[PDB]
Amino acid sequence: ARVTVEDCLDNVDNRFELVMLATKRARQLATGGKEPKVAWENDKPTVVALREIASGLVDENVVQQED
Amino acid sequence: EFDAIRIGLASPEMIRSWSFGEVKKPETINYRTFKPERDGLFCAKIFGPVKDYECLCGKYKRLKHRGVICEKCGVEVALAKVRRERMGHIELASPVAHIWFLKSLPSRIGLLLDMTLRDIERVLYFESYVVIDPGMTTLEKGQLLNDEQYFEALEEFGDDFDARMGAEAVHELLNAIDLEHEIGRLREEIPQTNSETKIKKLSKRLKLMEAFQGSGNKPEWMVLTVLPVLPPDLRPLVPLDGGRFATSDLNDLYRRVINRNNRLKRLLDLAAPDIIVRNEKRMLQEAVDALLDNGRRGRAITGSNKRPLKSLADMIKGKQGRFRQNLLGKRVDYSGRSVITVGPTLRLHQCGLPKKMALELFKPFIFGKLEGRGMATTIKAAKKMVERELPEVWDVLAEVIREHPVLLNRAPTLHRLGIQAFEPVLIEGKAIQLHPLVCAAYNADFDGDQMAVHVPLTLEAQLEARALMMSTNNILSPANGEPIIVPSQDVVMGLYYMTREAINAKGEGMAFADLQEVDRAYRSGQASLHARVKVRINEKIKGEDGQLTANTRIVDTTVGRALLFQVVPAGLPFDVVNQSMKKKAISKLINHCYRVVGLKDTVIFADQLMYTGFAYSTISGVSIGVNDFVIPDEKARIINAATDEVKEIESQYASGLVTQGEKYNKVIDLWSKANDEVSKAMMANLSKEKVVDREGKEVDQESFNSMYMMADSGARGSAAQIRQLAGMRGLMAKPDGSIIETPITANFREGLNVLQYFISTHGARKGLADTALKTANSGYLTRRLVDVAQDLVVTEIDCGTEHGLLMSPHIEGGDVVEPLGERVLGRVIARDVFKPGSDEVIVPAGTLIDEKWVDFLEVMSVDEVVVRSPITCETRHGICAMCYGRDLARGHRVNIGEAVGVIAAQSIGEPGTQLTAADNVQVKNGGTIRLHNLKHVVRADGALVAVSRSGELAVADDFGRERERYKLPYGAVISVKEGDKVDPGAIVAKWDPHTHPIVTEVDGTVAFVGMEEGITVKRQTDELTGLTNIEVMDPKDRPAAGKDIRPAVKLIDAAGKDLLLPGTDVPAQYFLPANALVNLTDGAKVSIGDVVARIPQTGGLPRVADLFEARRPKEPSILAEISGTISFGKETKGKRRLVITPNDGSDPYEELIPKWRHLNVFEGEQVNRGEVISDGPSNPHDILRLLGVSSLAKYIVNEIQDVYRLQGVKINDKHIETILRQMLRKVEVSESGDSSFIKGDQVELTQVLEENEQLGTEDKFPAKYERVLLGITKASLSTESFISAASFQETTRVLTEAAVTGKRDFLRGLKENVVVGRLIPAGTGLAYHSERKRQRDLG
Ligand SMILES: [Mg+2]
Ligand SMILES: [Zn+2]
Ligand SMILES: [Zn+2]
Repeated sequence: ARVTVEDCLDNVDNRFELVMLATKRARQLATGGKEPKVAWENDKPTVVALREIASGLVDENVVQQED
Repeated sequence: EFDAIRIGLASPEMIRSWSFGEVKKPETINYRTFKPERDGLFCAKIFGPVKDYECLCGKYKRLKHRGVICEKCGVEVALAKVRRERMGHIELASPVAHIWFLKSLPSRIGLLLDMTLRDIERVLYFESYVVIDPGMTTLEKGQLLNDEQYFEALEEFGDDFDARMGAEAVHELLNAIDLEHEIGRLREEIPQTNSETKIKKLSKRLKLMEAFQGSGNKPEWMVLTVLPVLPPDLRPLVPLDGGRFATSDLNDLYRRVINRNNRLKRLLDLAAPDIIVRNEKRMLQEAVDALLDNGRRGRAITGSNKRPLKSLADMIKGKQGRFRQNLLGKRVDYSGRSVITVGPTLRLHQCGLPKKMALELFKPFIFGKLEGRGMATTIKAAKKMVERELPEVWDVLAEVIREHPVLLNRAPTLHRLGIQAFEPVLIEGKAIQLHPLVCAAYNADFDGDQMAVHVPLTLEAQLEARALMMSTNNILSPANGEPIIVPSQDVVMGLYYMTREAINAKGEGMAFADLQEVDRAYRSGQASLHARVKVRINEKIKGEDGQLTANTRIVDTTVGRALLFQVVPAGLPFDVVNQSMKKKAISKLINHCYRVVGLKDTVIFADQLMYTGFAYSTISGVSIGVNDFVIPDEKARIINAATDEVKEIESQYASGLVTQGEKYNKVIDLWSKANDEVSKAMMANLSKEKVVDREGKEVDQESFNSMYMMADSGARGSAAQIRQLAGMRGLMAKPDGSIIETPITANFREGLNVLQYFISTHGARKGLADTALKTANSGYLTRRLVDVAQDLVVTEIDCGTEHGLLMSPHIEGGDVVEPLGERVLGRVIARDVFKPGSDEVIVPAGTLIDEKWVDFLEVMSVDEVVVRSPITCETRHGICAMCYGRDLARGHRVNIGEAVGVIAAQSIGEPGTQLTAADNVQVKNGGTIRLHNLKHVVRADGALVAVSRSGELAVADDFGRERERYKLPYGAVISVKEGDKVDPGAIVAKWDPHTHPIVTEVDGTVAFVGMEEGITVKRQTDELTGLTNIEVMDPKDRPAAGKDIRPAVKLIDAAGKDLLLPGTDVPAQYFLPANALVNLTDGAKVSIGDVVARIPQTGGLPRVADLFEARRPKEPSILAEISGTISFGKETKGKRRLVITPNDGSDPYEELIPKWRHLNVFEGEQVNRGEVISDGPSNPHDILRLLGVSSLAKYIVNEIQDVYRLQGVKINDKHIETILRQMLRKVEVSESGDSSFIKGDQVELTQVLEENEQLGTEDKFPAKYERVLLGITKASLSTESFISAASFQETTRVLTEAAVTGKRDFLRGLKENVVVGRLIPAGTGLAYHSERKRQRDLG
């Protein structure tokens, strides 16, 4: 249900580059550049951007190609 | 962007470029109208206008041409912020020298002019005449001259002699100083002179002139002809109520230097004589002195003010020492504070927030939702809606606050856990609610404490508070792996009462199907909370990762123990619940749950424990009554028996049998023995007080008393505090340091007397006075440790080194204190681990040791494994992540970018607020005796006496590891039992520390050689034939003839042949020290190893802070320099010099020691440079330059841990060794060849210069270095950036040194970027600096 930023940090195992991919991803949702693949959970843009990292729908090369 | 800031002297051509005009009139405002005029301090012609886009006449006020200039006057139109950048300058008639080059102790002008500090001042004040450009004249430039002396010099010379006096005479020499030729005079005369005070002066001349030319600075830039003025916006005139205004203290200093400059600018054509032309220049020189700095030399005063004028030097420093007021504190927006309040109905990842605070902190966020929805198009209409607090505003306020985390922190912060982000939930009230479990990390109680609040704004900050600063992420402590979210006192008490077992209870012997069926019977009232039942459980084992199996098992537990298993997830077994569940039992439960299941299930498990702990505690009637403090019936028997024994002791004091010096020791030892006798009888009655009856005869169980529950569970209280309520208090301590002979008999329940209560005040007031001082010392200790560990950021991922430190368990003492598994937990391996058998490997490479490898190494007999320490990994600019251990907060490895230097300094200063015989060897265990570093020869009798001072007795267990290692003194008689089992308590040594044993390895007849009667030996015996021996004489009490004579009892064979010991050609001889008693006379046979002669023999914060400053103690231990032969110096010379002569290479150099300290006066023994000679405190300076770097790091961690383990805290060894790496960065050079002789260079800077110079044809361009240990105060100032050295202390000396050197600053540190405004290079800011250097490196 809610965002799980604890287990998502264990997949990449960096906890420092995860917020870098989440910053450029959450900025595209607020400006309206791209539509999120996962359905909206009636939350802010900073929450949906963290759930897409653990699901594997977005990545460093995926977010770079969308811009 | 911008970087590479420079510091240099200003040129006269550059000052005229920043200025926009010239000021010559002190008048700046008018009394008729408060508007500035032309040519003033607040004028609009040079600086900007008083308002935006306005002028003096007021003709042009439009916004079409902002850059246009007015034609009626000189003031142009501009903005209001332009008055902060524009500045002016004054034109001086005579140049004046600054005070920065004369205020510091080494005068920068005198070192370049070969003059003193007083002589350079006598010339500027027109007090003495000097000559310049002599040429063909006998007068020198450095020599002085008077009025009559200069006139006589012109008569004998006639020409080629110009004597000038004033500031122009000094400036005329700097233009023709010939800096290129002045360095050649000192370099050519470098090998000619041989002196200590002249060599140090020569090093400072070459190191400063080289940096003076390499920076592009000019010598004439020291003295300035013009003086820039500060912009008027930094010294404004703000009016207040009543028609009054305020003027800064700087406006008076600028007014004093301007009017005196005009008085000198108008006296250039009036033909002023010499009497006044020398004094009017000093009026201007003292004005610049009062403008730069006050209190040192000038100390200017003003009217109606006792304090001196605030000059430009005192405004940048301010208060709090050398640190600026802006750096120590900066006000921020979107903040607030209130009183805390505990809330049990709050989740762990959220907190509380009042509606009145959420409406003011999130004010800009509400205006963004009202305009986007379409309710208020104008921002003014939305402001009136949020103030009226209508029903629609509360709808959007709860919508904007749903997942936006806020920050919470207490006023004092000592560690990283002080700032934790929380999710705000709207509540009703005026207090900020907090979770009860996170109070252990904040170190705050609900007694009136106020916590701060902060609101992040940007999108980058919202993602930061949800990944690292969240409350669910920082569960483990930064010091040790134990969690800090452990259940607190109240919830543990509720859990301890649940996990209990009663002998007779309601609903015993019944069988339940499952946990759901067992809980149904408890709520119905047919089953007690703690009763022996038989239930069936369903648990899952996670021995294999990725697979979960289920199995049913029927166990014999209680009803309360079965309900607790419903809280723990199915991933854990059942054996972690069947215990008594004390406070230490749950601390090991969360630590085990964190490393088995994960983190997503640990937060839910830690939250469900607080709900089930409080629900089952409110149903309990745990209350402290007067009947709970039971008194044992044996208290009156011990007190009446002890009172009758003291009456027997005091009666003997009046007769004269016992003295007062021994009566004090017997009374404090009698009441102390009676103090433990009451405590043993009190706890034995409180533990078995409850007596239950079942099936006839009664039985005994654990007492369910309210006071015993709070002590057995460990939730609140200690074992020593019970002795003060239901038992006697005992002896108390006086403020002077002594102990009162009579103790306090009564306790708190029976009531204290008027005199007994006055004694307890001495220890209470001293305790309340210490908690007010530790807040200042611990806060000062954490500031010095963090200022030396800021530039240490993990940036590398693979170093490639093969060095490390040997790790061994705490084998010192009777038993083990710290096991091996608790020391290498998380530290990677350095080399290959070898089995007891050869050709075997356990760990192949440097793999990270986890909880799985700890049990794998504990099953084997391995005990000495080498790991990689931060003192190793000599790479520059950070520390690699491989040699660094695992993360303390995260279970995985340390990532790239985490600042391990800050978390290491905070882990030491965090527990600072809590911190304030040897005759025989008796082993406590049994095993094979193994001797190491002990050389003992065989004995003819069989006692195996060893006279060596280096040795240790270690007993090995059945596995092969040394369980206990004791210290063996010199001259100890011990029987070896290698290969035989030893019983517990068996005596292994029977040495005597009262007399120093002296033995000789030579076996034969001994004869004294070089002994004179009446000078060195005295025939003195005891009374009644008590002792008939030969007593030697002292070195100072002997005569002048026997002062240089030293007795030497040589041992040879009985047949007449000279016997010598193997190894050295010098025959073995017996030592004869001063005041020695030899029982065996000369000419008699003596056994090998027998006694030759008879010679009789703080703590706290100041202790832990002494080890980091490398402070030498008052009494330093005396050691040996080079191993070899040990001897005794001449007593007649007054300095005992122990000469050395090794067998490999003879060293004629030796050291001398004074006769004030007497230690190791034995003539003839081994050197043992590693072994100490004089017993006492050891200095860390002598250990580094003698043995190496591995022992100094092992000694610091050992002594520091012995201070923290006394109180009970546990700190990991990674934080103690991290500070040791920064203190060992400076090294000294002996024979450089490529640089100066004595200089301070870094170890990494010398290693890169050594490796690059070795790649040549000569292969000898490199040099040698030596490691030196520096304190934390001296290592902080040894930095390349002047910003880090200016913010620490003494910003005056560091600001002048950077001016004459011209250093270019590279912003690559932590403290350097917080003052400029850029991102820090540590943490998430490393990715920003990686793209900056990549773009800069491309060109
Ligand atoms: Mg408090
Ligand atoms: Zn005008
Ligand atoms: Zn390393």
